[PDB]
Amino acid sequence: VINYVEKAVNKLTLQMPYQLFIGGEFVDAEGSKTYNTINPTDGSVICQVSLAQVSDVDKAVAAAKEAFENGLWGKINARDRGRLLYRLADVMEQHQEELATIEALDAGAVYTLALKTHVGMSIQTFRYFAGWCDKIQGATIPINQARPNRNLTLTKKEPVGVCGIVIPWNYPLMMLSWKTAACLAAGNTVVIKPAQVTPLTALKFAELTLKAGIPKGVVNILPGSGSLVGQRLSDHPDVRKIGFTGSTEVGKHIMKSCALSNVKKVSLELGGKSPLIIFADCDLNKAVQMGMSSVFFNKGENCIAAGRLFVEESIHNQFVQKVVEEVEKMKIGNPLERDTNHGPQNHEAHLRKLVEYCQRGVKEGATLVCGGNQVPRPGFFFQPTVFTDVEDHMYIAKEESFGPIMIISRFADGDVDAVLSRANATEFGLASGVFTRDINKALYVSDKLQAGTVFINTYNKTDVAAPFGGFKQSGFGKDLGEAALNEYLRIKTVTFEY
Amino acid sequence: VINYVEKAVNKLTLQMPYQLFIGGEFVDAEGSKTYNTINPTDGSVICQVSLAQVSDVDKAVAAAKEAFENGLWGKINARDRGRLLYRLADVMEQHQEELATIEALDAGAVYTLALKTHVGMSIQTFRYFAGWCDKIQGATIPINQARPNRNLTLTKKEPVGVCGIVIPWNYPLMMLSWKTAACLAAGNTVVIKPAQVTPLTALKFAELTLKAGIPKGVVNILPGSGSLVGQRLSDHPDVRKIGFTGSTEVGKHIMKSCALSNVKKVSLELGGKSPLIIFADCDLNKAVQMGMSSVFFNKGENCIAAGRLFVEESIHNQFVQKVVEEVEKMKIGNPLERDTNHGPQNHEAHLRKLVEYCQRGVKEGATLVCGGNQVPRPGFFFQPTVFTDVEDHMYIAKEESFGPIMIISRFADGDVDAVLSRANATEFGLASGVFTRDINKALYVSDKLQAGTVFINTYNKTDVAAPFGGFKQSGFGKDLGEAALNEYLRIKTVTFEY
Amino acid sequence: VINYVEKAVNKLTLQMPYQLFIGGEFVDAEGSKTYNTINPTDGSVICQVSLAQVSDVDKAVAAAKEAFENGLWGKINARDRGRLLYRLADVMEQHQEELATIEALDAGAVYTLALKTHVGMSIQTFRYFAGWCDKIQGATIPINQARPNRNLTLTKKEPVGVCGIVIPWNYPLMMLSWKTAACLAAGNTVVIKPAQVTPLTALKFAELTLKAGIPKGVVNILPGSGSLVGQRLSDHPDVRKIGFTGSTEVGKHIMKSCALSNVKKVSLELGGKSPLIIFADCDLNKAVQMGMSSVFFNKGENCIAAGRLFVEESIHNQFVQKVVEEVEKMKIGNPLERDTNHGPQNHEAHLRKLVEYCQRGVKEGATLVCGGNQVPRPGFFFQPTVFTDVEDHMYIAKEESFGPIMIISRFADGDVDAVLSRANATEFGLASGVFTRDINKALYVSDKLQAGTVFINTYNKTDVAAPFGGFKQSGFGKDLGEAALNEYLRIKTVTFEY
Amino acid sequence: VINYVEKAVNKLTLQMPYQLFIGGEFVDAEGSKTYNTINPTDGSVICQVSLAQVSDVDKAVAAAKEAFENGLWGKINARDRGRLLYRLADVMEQHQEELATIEALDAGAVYTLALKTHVGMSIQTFRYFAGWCDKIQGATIPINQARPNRNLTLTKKEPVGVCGIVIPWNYPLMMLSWKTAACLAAGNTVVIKPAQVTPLTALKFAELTLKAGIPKGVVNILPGSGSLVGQRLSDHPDVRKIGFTGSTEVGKHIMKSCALSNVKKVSLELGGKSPLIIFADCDLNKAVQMGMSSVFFNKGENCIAAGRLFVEESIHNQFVQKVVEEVEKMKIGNPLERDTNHGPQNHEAHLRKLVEYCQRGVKEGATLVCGGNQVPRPGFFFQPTVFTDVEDHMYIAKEESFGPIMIISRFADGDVDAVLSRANATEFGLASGVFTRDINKALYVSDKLQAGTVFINTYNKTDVAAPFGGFKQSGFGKDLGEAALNEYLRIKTVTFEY
Repeated sequence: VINYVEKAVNKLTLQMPYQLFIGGEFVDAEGSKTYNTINPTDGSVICQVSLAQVSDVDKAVAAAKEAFENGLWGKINARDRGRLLYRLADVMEQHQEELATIEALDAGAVYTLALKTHVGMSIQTFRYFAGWCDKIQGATIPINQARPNRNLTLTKKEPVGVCGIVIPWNYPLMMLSWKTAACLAAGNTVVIKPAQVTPLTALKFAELTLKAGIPKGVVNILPGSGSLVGQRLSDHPDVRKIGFTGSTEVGKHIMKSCALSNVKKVSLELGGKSPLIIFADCDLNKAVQMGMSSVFFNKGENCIAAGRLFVEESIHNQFVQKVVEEVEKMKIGNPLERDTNHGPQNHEAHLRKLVEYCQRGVKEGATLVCGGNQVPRPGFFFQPTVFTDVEDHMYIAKEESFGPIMIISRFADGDVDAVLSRANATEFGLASGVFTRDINKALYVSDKLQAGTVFINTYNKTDVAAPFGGFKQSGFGKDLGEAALNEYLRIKTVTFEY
Repeated sequence: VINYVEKAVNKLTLQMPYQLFIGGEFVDAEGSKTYNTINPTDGSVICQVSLAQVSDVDKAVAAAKEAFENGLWGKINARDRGRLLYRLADVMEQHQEELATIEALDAGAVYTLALKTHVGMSIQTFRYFAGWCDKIQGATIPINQARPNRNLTLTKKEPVGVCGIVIPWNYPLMMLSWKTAACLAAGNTVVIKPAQVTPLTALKFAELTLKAGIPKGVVNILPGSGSLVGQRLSDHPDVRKIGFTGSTEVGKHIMKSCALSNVKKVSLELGGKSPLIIFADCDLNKAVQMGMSSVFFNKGENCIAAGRLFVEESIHNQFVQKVVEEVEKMKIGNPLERDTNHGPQNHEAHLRKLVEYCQRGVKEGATLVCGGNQVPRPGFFFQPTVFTDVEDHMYIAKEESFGPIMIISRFADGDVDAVLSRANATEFGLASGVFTRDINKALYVSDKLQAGTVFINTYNKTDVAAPFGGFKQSGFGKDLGEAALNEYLRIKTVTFEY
Repeated sequence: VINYVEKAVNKLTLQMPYQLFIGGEFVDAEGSKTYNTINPTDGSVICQVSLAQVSDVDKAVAAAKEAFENGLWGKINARDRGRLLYRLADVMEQHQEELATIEALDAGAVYTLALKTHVGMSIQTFRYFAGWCDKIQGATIPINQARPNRNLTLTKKEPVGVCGIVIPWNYPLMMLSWKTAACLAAGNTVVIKPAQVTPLTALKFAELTLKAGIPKGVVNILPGSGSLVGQRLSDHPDVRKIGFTGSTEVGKHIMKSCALSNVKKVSLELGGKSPLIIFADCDLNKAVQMGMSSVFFNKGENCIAAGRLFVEESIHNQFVQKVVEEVEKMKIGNPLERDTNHGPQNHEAHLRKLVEYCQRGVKEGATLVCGGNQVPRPGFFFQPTVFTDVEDHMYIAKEESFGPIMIISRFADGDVDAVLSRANATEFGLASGVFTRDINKALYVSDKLQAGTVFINTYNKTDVAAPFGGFKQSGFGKDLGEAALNEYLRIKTVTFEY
Repeated sequence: VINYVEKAVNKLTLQMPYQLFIGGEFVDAEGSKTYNTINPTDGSVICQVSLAQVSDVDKAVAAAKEAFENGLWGKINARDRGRLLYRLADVMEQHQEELATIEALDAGAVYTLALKTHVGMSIQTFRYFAGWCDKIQGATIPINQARPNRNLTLTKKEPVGVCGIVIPWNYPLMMLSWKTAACLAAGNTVVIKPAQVTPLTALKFAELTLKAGIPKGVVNILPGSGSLVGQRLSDHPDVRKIGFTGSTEVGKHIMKSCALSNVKKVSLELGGKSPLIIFADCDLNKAVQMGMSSVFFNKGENCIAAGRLFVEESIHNQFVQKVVEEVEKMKIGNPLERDTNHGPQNHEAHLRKLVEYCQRGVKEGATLVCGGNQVPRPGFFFQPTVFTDVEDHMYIAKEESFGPIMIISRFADGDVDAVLSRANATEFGLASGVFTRDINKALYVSDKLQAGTVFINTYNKTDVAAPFGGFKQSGFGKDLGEAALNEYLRIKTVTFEY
């Protein structure tokens, strides 16, 4: 029997676990320490959540180690591992409205969006990777023969072992699902650190692993302080791989701790300042719709959000006019209300940063066209924002906002290489986009953009089958697609002489 | 005109460059600083070699950056990049005797072995990867369609950019070739740091890149201090990937430096304590020949050398007797002499470490069966050595010697899981081996060994098509095979809506 | 509402469709023509089944064409095609006892075996291939660039279109599932011809496609005459691929008809005379168990059944003695009885051939150790049979029996190449096996056997992930594994200049 | 010494073998039967060439069988097979002017084109496939385990054995090279049937295989009658695969003969009626240049030649005007004249067909804009021809000309699906093209075109890495790219229990 926080909302009765999840059971942290998780729609405390301590991290790693080395997970067929992951996806689907409601409460995700994306894509992710389990294959290799004898060389793809994964707060369940599904599909066991500010869907997910019959200890979840849990996971002698998505400075530290302990494998996704280049020969009304999506989707809390729009001189003014017309139609409100287009920001500290960000944009001389302020209502709502006259040297041309702030620069009619240079000036390299009807411009621009993803006449079109990861200081390693599996596998070469 | 050290030796005239190689030219280091490279056959100074300074590292990176961003290498077809690498292999082949002679002088490699292995495998490496250039392919991926519109998603494999590679002293040209060939085949440019004690074949190789028409700046070579050059490469903001083979502590530091600078990609190969398990049902005379080679090949200076032999009780004494008989037949001497089959150790400090290693072995209670001492002749020759009665807690059971020291433990007749546990009780995981005629034992043992390579009824059977790399604290990433390319490529996802 | 033949049997109420299945509905054949399907346990008529006419074949092809060109199947996402195929597998699982009972009645499959293998593997097949749908990927290829312009070349994997598949009678549902799952996973639509003698599980399967929500016309099933339906499918101008498993002479005709109509693609699996080589150093009791299985599994109605056993001289007599002891323990009986382990042969005409086969074996001088005759009881039961003193020139050493007839030859101690030559002296090449504890012999023999599958220390170990198909006159093309998909896809190369 | 026909021409002394090439030697056919090969520039007899008889075909197959089963080719490492194929490419390059001259003489190939394409691409082909030899890899597959036992399942890629390949007359050496390189790279041996009308570069190639050190019998070449040699190869019990490029009716027969003999594997490329769709938003002058090349390249003797041009209504008349202007500038003449743009047709009978083809086009109502006749001058020259007012029901809208005949239809301004329907209304499916600056049209059209290759804003852009083959009645199987290898390999599944 699990302890829950019960809540009647959205025509459901939510039952929310709030404790650490270690070895198939929900347990208090050492000293029964807790912290408050805050609802961004009104600033209220949702509930108290267990605050994982170093001893709890050790317990979680030990449970994952045992599950991997001696438990059922390490013994069953790849095909049967796949069956369990497909069952997990089914259980998630059965609980989809509840999960989407929890995400609306915990992260401010608009419910309709949380259903379709935060939860919907999570279910797709588990189903996709479940299909990979019995399709992960090694090789047989035609090596030179040690005549008069013969040789056979093969490779075996094997799991890496116990993994630690650190999940950001922008799409809590979805980002958890991306990493967890690939990790588990490859035969590993895992200790998951959800963001301090967004523990709840991870903990509901933990309960669903029980319902799906995932062996105890395969999944362990440790809400609490990022510095505490992330550091101990990265230092731990029994952890063999860390997957991290978060801030550049924390990621650098994570990688350093991986090095200095046991040279564990690491993948890093460290956000971006992603350019979207909009040419005068695009479909303009479509460019307005997709340009707005590129920035405002999920209240801008989106690692691949377009952090700069470069718009060709001849359509610039009309583009901005149309964006403003459409921004005015956005319905700001409670994420549980069906007419809501734009939900609150995730947490208060982030709201405060967005306010300071726009103050600085104005200070340094950009033109504030609309927004830039906290919406006058309870909770942590921020007005969709449009800046123009942004120059390359400006802070807002360089720094990632992680909010609903469209940052527009002009470029001269016909100036392809020049605008590419400005778009590529960043040390980030996560995503990018180009809008043009011209096939030659589209293909050339996609070649030249220094980013892990290039969108052409679309934006935010991720897919569980399409690898996602950054270049340069956005990190390395892929989530999603076949490529994600390689981060969670090791290759053993076996060479016979006969 | 290039400055050479000229030497008439081994029926040829050596012409050895001795300077830094930057942007297609041989140049003195800052301040014309140099150091002596020493011949391990007689302790003599071969010549003075340029000692790279920080400003020289920066010049080399700048040359590699320019070659990659603006030079011919980044413009030519993949097929034509292949042609240049195949031409390079041809040039190396035309100079095979010269290269093998330089390796014999600089590293103490027995000339006949250097010709077949150090040089022969290097030529195979370049030819193999040359063939990959126009066969590196991305994907087209069946993503969900944004109906009523359509989507196309593809991936492009692109070069990572400027790479830094740090090469160990065990097989100087060969380890250089492993990394450089995969790096260049993927379309990157490179700055190479050969071991301080073994610069000469790297510098001759550099000259050969001119003969082959590799564009200026694609290959840059910086002999000197490992701390200086390796540190600056790992710190440098324009370097995007480091490939490192060397000691665990240096490797950990390299990875830390990659993290704290610009989160550049890193691969590590950090040596091993590789177990070889010899069952009573093996072919015993063959086990003696292969077991000896597993330890003594290339005077033990071999990252995959068997660092422990576990020998089944019932054959142990006969195995040791046969080894001793064969060790006595070994011809120790000048590596240029055709009868020689055991060359000198690479450098004096390493010889002194081997002497101390065997002293510790004796002090802690292992039985010194034969060897253990410096051979009383000029140079740095060490006796092929056999220890028995080695227990798991012993220093020599845990520490990598990197010398010709066979370290034998018994295991009980019929035990399999017990000996596997002992074999796996290292934090290393580079290689391993098993000798048995029993198919069931062979397959089970290969499954259970926690190592990147498992040899069955052979040892030291590497092949340019077969990936090589470690698990656990031996590091991560592969050299050789198709898999090596992935360390030197990035994947760009391009997603269209139409 | 669907017309059923209802039967109370095996503690179930079977509801069996008996009509053609065209465009999502069960319909009578032209002129309401029918034929009788026969229960091999007692020779009784189970029911009348529709007898497809040429006009019915055309209707089925027209339905499949419309479903492919204009229906939902050609429009939905690959991932959603996968979902439908998973759902189909789930529906099959929900009906597993009913399907297995139908197969016992129609094919004489022992119920316990039909549940685990005939039906169980069919469910695995659909789940496996469902997982492939969104993981079928094309390439991006680094072609030479038409400078000063650029080129992009990609490939797109596309469905082939309307396929005809002809299914044998030995494992009716299972063989249907092998081909249908790969065909549908690749996005094609299909017209299925089940063997005239085994229509019933195919027709129940058709009903289950309705339950699973497979769009109308995607699956069409035409029971009746093989010559009529097979010929028209192979002749039809709108069919683009035929997949055929059956007799050599029928297969050759099918391929000829594919050629002379519209050069439609074809795959063929034409049976085997598969050798099993048993060495004196094998585990003898295990060799007896697996050698028994190799011949007697599914009453020998198994395309990969071992059609010759070569047994090393020194163990031959003991092997035969042990086989006879095990054969004597086999319980022959009604497939629905739980203690039955040998069911009746599939149909009367086959039983007659088996009788003639053993008459000829005796005529030509083989030693009949046991069996060789129809069991005195109603239905079409054949006594498990063992022949020894079989010489290479004999009919029974060359011709496939497809029945429970073990055909044993000796080979001299220490011969390996000699026995291989004899094992390879067939024009068939479907499967083979070797029993030995010697790793060197196992690997050498597996290299040298001229067969599409080689079993080592096992037999009959098929798996939905492991490709199955023959060499030489056994045909070409694979069922199962990733490889099977290639038979049902085409590759389009798209090359841009920009 | 080899017997040569010697000719002083093009600054060279050509030495042309003219005999059958069997088991490494040039030999007369049975009865010393010969036929004349004719120079299309002047109608003169070049020389007499051996006329292969059935006994000669059997001798060739026997030599290939011995070379495969017992000779060095089947024993050497894959890497060393690669080295030999690279060496062959080097030898071809050393003889490139001689080969191009022979092709000018025998096929009427314009010398400058023969150097760059006919010979140049042949050299690229051998170098490309040489690189594949040691990169052809099988798989290790995670099958369900027979607990408490374990299973290992792997695949081996193996050669198919003796192959027969039938080569067309349009690019004699190049088409030979496409097939032969992939065949040999996969480890097979081959009997090659060059077109009766174009034997000479095949026979010179045979001599070059001697110079390259290809083992005797690996390559055999049988000039003579296509019906005789092709029929016997397709019937032969020791041939395991036929690769055929040629006419539909002959291809159908070849496939029938493969079926009725030993169900040998077959690939077919049977020509095309390839549509090129030119939209008004294309770059018009470039469309004229590329549209002309799509038809007139290699005097139209090109299986992927655009056989219909659909030109959008608003640009049709200007397009036609520009084409006529450029056609008038084409230099028609001797292939050895360095300013020749348009050489003679391959042989007289083809010239006569082209004359009749154009008479039929005019008779049925198409408008002859220019050309349509033999050029009055010695040899077999045909005028570059342009037809307009071509309607979908016309013979010239359906039949492949294989000559320099541009066949133009208008399509309606702003229409896309209607023109696609018309372009797809052939039973051929080899190639296709689209010219448009609109990325959306380009991507949609490339999806919808029912052809094996789609060119976008280019034409005739084949590449040795890019697979080439048809759909529908154009055949099946690919030449070029990794995909070509699969036609020449078989897959063996090996499954162990341990």
